[PDB]
Amino acid sequence: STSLWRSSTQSYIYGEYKGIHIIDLNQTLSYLKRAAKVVEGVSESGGIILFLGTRQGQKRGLEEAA
Amino acid sequence: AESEPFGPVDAAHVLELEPAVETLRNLSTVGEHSSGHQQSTNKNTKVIY
Amino acid sequence: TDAPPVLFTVQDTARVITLNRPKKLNALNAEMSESMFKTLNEYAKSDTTNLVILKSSNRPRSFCAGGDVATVAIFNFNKEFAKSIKFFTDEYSLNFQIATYLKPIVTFMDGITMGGGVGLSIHTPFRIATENTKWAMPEMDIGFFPDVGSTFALPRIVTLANSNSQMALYLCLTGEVVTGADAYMLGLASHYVSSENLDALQKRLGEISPPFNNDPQSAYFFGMVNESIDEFVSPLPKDYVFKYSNEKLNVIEACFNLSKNGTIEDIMNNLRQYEGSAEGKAFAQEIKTKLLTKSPSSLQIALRLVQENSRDHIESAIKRDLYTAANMCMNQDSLVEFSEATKHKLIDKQRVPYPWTKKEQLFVSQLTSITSPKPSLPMSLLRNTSNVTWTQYPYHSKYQLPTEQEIAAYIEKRTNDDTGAKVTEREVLNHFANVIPSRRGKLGIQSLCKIVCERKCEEVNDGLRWK
Amino acid sequence: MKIQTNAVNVLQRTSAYLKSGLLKETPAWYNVVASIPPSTKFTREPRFKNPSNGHIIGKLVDVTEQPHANNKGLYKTRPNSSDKRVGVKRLYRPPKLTYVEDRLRSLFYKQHPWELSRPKILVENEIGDENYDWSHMLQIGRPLDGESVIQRTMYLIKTKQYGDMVEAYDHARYEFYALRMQEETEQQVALEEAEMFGSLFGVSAIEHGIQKEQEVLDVWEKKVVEETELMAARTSN
Amino acid sequence: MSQPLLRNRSPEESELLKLKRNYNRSLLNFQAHKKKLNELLNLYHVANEFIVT
Amino acid sequence: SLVKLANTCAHLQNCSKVRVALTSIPYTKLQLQFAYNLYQQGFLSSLQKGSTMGPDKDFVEVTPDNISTRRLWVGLKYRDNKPVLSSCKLISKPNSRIHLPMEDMKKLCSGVTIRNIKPLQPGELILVRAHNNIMDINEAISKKLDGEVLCRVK
Amino acid sequence: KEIPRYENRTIYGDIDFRYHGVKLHLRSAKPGFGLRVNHVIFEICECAGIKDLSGKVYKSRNDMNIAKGTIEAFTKAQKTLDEVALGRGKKLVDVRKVYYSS
Amino acid sequence: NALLEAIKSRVPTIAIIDTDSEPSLVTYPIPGNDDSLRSVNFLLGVLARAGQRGLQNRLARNNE
Amino acid sequence: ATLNQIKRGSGPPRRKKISTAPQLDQCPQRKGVVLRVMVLKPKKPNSAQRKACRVRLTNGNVVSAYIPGEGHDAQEHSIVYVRGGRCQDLPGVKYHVIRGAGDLSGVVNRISSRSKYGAKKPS
RNA sequence: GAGCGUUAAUCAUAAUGGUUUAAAGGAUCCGUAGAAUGAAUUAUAUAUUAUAAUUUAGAGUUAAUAAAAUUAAUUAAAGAAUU
RNA sequence: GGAUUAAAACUAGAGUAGCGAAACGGAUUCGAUACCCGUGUAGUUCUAGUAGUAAACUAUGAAUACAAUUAUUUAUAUAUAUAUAUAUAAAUAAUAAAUGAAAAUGAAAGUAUUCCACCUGAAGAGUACGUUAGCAAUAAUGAAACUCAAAACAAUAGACGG
RNA sequence: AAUAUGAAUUAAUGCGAAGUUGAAAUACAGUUACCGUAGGGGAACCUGCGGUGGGCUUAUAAAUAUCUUAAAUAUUCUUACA
Ligand SMILES: [K+]
Ligand SMILES: [K+]
Ligand SMILES: [K+]
Ligand SMILES: [K+]
Ligand SMILES: [K+]
Ligand SMILES: [K+]
Ligand SMILES: [K+]
Ligand SMILES: [Mg+2]
Ligand SMILES: [Mg+2]
Ligand SMILES: [Mg+2]
Ligand SMILES: [Mg+2]
Ligand SMILES: [Mg+2]
Ligand SMILES: [Mg+2]
Ligand SMILES: [Mg+2]
Ligand SMILES: [Mg+2]
Ligand SMILES: [Mg+2]
Ligand SMILES: [Mg+2]
Ligand SMILES: [Mg+2]
Ligand SMILES: [Mg+2]
Ligand SMILES: [Mg+2]
Ligand SMILES: [Mg+2]
Ligand SMILES: [Mg+2]
Ligand SMILES: [Mg+2]
Ligand SMILES: [Mg+2]
Ligand SMILES: [Mg+2]
Ligand SMILES: [Mg+2]
Ligand SMILES: [Mg+2]
Ligand SMILES: [Mg+2]
Ligand SMILES: [Mg+2]
Ligand SMILES: [Mg+2]
Ligand SMILES: [Mg+2]
Repeated sequence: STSLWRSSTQSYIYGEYKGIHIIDLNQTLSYLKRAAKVVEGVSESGGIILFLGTRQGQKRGLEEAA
Repeated sequence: AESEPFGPVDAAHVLELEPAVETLRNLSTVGEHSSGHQQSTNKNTKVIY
Repeated sequence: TDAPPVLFTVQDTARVITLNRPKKLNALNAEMSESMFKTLNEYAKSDTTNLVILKSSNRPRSFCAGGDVATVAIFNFNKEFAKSIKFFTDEYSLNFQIATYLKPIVTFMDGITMGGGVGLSIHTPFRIATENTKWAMPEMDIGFFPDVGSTFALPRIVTLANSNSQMALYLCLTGEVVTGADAYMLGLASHYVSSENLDALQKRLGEISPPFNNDPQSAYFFGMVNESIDEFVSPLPKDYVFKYSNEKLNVIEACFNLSKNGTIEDIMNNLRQYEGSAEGKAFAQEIKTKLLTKSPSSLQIALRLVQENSRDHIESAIKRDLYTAANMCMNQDSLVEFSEATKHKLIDKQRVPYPWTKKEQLFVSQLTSITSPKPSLPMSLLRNTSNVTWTQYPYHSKYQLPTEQEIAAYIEKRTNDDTGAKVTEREVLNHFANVIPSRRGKLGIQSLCKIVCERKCEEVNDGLRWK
Repeated sequence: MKIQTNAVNVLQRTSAYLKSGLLKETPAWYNVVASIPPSTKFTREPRFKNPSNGHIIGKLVDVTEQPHANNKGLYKTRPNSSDKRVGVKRLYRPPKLTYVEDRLRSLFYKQHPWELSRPKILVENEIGDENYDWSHMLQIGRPLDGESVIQRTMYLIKTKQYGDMVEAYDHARYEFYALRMQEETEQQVALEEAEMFGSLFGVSAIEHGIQKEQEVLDVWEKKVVEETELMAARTSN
Repeated sequence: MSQPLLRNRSPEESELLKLKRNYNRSLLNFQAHKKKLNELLNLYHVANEFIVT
Repeated sequence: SLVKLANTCAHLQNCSKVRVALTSIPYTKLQLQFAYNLYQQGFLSSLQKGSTMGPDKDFVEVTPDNISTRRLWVGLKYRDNKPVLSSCKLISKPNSRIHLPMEDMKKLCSGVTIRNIKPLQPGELILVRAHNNIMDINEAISKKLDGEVLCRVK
Repeated sequence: KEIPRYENRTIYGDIDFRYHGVKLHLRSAKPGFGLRVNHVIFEICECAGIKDLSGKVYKSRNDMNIAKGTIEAFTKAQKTLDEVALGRGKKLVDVRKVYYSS
Repeated sequence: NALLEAIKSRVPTIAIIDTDSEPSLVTYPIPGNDDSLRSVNFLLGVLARAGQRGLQNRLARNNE
Repeated sequence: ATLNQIKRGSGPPRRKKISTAPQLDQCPQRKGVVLRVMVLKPKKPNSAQRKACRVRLTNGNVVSAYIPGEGHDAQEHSIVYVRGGRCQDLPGVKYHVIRGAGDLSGVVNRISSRSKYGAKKPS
């Protein structure tokens, strides 16, 4: 909701629609690719990768990712 | 400027001093048996005996 | 008081060079070339500049519609040959500086990139294309030759049907325009990035810096630049289909396969005696029509240069282009029609092709003279901060789509391994998409590998053979 | 919250540990992070265009661009108070995305309230696979609903077959009525034809409602009786 | 940087500006004058209901 | 106006703290010269003329008709999670103006506190106004000019 | 933590840092100048490897808050010449060092 | 808590950053909806497969 | 304060020690005559019989001077020399008499710090 | 150290200050002096100032349109209750 | 410098129900010059003046430029598929940053600029003396000596609370 | 007339010990404290009038909730299907 906006995210926002802020997916894709390359690098280097998520329903995804 | 050359001679001008290499050369001509030893510019004071 | 022809700006540790001649489609004159050549030497000495970005302020209309040859034509008509030779010494010297530049240069080919524009991008390992890219070398219609080191680049970077410079000769002799994704798949563009994403990419390029005690000239930093661009690449359009079908790729590979002493007539014979599919036969007639509306002298000169600058080092290939350009503006033997054709098309707007008069077949000696330095006219390329030469680009291969010769090498090696295993198309795709570090996940890499295996390899049992 | 520095500089703090010797062994992530630098600017960025309607943000119309008189009959000869206030904030406020289709959608469901009762699935399948030719209303892959009408209306106005949006909207509405009538008949007839060949059904929709109402009306009977007995005793007081 | 910071109005531009500004002031005066007369007319129509004798 | 310049110096500090990429300042000759020096010295990414609503995309001649609505738009730079332009303060203040001869400017650039002005620090820019032109103190010393020490930027 | 040091002997320029009630004014010094500062700052400089420094503490002289303020000042109030050069796209030359160079 | 411990321990972190979340607290933010299991599992799946490819490339170089 | 208020006088107060022996008139010591020898009680938490003396200085000022050392031979009309220095626990005694000067003899049998008690060096 | 101590004195030792709550905002506003401070462009001069011309962003004047019925002073009334 | 300035107080003339310093009584109490009760004078009211003092407080002088959000009202304007929607200001509330001894402040107690008032340990003391003003009570101005190494604020943990 | 000195005479105040008469203040301090002002009283203090919070923001519910294929179908799924 735009009422809950943390203005430090301003540069990621594409706009507001139906009372919520729309995230810019063009930036999400670029950030996602960079983050993915980091995971691949650490995995290929033998590092320990921990997946943390404590919202209900996330366990199945978290367990398979690990 | 990022690509401007600045060397010892330029630094010497900024600090208003003779180049450091010149100082070394002038310090090597101080020995009594060294080359360049010269002292005559002061022989210009009238003296009477 | 007037807007500078080229604008230079700082982007954090990146230095942005922007072509600023919108009314001329960013055409390159001696002033622009000289300014860029001088400013790049300074950036090479600087220790605060990590990379350079060559873009246009007119995107998506054009990046560079080509060198300003219309002005060079007026010089020839006025016998201002010194002015003309200055225009080519500046441009070719800038193309040589970009080719040998030790810091990453990233060209945004967001628009028409024809002629001089190709020289601004073809020599950089990071030449980014967009949906608006329109790569072409339309010199045969103006009576000139393929300049800006395109006779050294195209025969070494094209990906498909370029084993013997067949595709390179097709683009240089026909002046075909390639658009966006097709330029990326052919090897004309190292990367394919949507125009909308160029602003974000530029900002990221300015923010990245060599880590620890590595200079921006190290191979490590070049890898970083490649990865940064890849984060902004997006998947190709779903409907997109490569421009040239295997049958059309078979016509080019056969009809433009000459020997070390081939001639344009040999190509005309193949295009006139081609046999195969109906599409291939019809395609060969289209090429024959086009190649018969070009300058008979330019086609022969282009073939000569391609057969000469495809096995020589960069400096000798760029120098040979300066000699040819000077030996054409000053038409001592009335063997070319560069000046008259240039006025017919550019200075004067005429859709019809210039009626050609020099329709003879120049001898090997005549071609040698036109492409060799005259002992009376001393011309030399301006000195750059690198002053190095080499026969192979030091970075182009790592960061573009693989060529048909690199895929063949892996099939032959794998097929001749002690493992005694079978080479399978699936194994080929995996080896190029998920193995090589610099090519991991490269856009349209599996599609290209399948085009090569379907046209070059023979599938017997569970193995692949290089027909 | 303050812009944090220590999360994005892990590589630089780690390099100080390694150079000094406080950390003997390079971490596995160290090389990976060095090759992929984090973004550390965290700046607010201006915007000069609304992506939805293409409206330009940050443009001031000068008095020289308003030579003719206004709706009041007066010429503009000087900047007004609004023109003299700095508007930098508009460059940074996320633009409100608007669409003409939103106006038609509100109209359609105001004219056809019961179309709301047809359940809609908001879970997407794959937006990128939609290959629709809006020359016709029906499409393979999507239901016939209010959105079918809106997209048909946009195609008509885009192809310039109709000029006014109202005329294109009415044309699309009738195409929608025809398709809705053919489906209402296919279902009625299919039920009738099945019963004529010996199809049997346990519970009809009407029967389902009666059973549910009975369950509620039974609990209501008990409570009414209980609360009509507490009142009688409490009132006796 | 070379561009002049301000360009003074040409004498012609000042003439057209004065015409528009005089027109703006004159139109507002006229519109207020006509509004007052229209209120005086609507008061005449009802003065037959008012008592002065 | 030195008051206007003080307002601009404080404004740039405020913008740096929140890390806005683009901001506007009053459109005057002094402001333009001040901003241009910062741009050439690498403190500002961009410098564009514009209006109250934003930078102009195409040239818009400035006249008395629109002078009241003109603004200068400057782009701030941030690298490695730090603002490049962290502080901006006046030396010569409206209520106490400081004029120094070239000899005293050389002492200020040499580590000597002159008239309570702390000496020039590494990587700091001190601007001087001479005959209504703004230049770096080192440039004024090169031209043998005496002038008012206006401000220091770091 | 690592603290930037100019020539591994002093700080980059001068520092005016406020840590709670402590006003710290630290000035860089010439080689061979020594440590001429509050005794608390002296010990920190010794451990950190700062050899030349001048400074004065105003307002609160609470030892605890001087020590923490000093550490914070050495990290948050300093900028290396390299960091300034890269941020501004300019070359910064140490004139004294160039004067004694080849 | 976990993010602050990661900072203290110099552990690089990746996180999904929604419009109400502080970006600077993580090394590599991913702007995106963190409330939907579909959006989270889509982003997690992409990161997980990227890790898988890295693991497969490490096990492959050991074989050859 | 503003710049103009400083021009009008506003400024930091000056720090300079103030005189604690005003009756001496900025002299190292002054001669006097003992008016009456007295014994005073220290202020708490101290307990003792502190020997003091009222003295009329040659400038007419009458002061109370502490007699240091163990045992004294000071009487009324004895000529004494008074120096600065207060007796902390005795309020109002702001001066000291000098042992070994005038009619006040040095401390009898003093061995240490003799110069402070007018005791000559034993042979 | 042929001085040492002590007393009397001078300099230094924090304003690279403060005033909601610790010393410290004047009851309030109006306004004189201010050797206090203060817009824009251009041209001169002997130059951060002066002068001239020009400008409208501060500060004002008038009107139009809409809105509001408060605050002062004065006069004329009402109300419940109390004794 | 000028003007205005609660309550009490004073000058003159009216008014005086109720309330109510004082005074006189009744209670309470060991005592009760009090708290509670009675009778109740000045005063509280009006007119014409004097006086210029309050915890006269937001314990926070005025002006200007500027800086990240949300919520809620108000105002103006805009639009329409007419009742909402979109804008721009103001007010208030909660905050980011920043500031701060902290409590907290939050568009200032932030970032800056300009002008005024004021402060420089406690106590002595807002006293003494003088002066000015006032019918008067008083108001303004405003010290020094002596003495001491104290004195004060925010916050912390306790103890205690009819 | 001023300055200085002494001065009959007379005013204010500090510290020291040290009792006495009450219990005014700090908790709801047992009558909320304090500010201005007036009257009264052995003494602190008491009383009237207005003001302030540096005392009461210490602020915390009159409760009640709903229908579509429960599974041969969702729940399984490991780069597969398409
Ligand atoms: K304070
Ligand atoms: K009465
Ligand atoms: K109050
Ligand atoms: K004031
Ligand atoms: K009391
Ligand atoms: K009182
Ligand atoms: K009272
Ligand atoms: Mg969320
Ligand atoms: Mg002793
Ligand atoms: Mg001696
Ligand atoms: Mg001092
Ligand atoms: Mg203040
Ligand atoms: Mg006040
Ligand atoms: Mg006060
Ligand atoms: Mg106005
Ligand atoms: Mg009376
Ligand atoms: Mg009574
Ligand atoms: Mg009065
Ligand atoms: Mg009083
Ligand atoms: Mg007062
Ligand atoms: Mg009040
Ligand atoms: Mg005012
Ligand atoms: Mg008084
Ligand atoms: Mg307290
Ligand atoms: Mg009592
Ligand atoms: Mg009590
Ligand atoms: Mg009490
Ligand atoms: Mg009484
Ligand atoms: Mg009271
Ligand atoms: Mg209390
Ligand atoms: Mg309270």
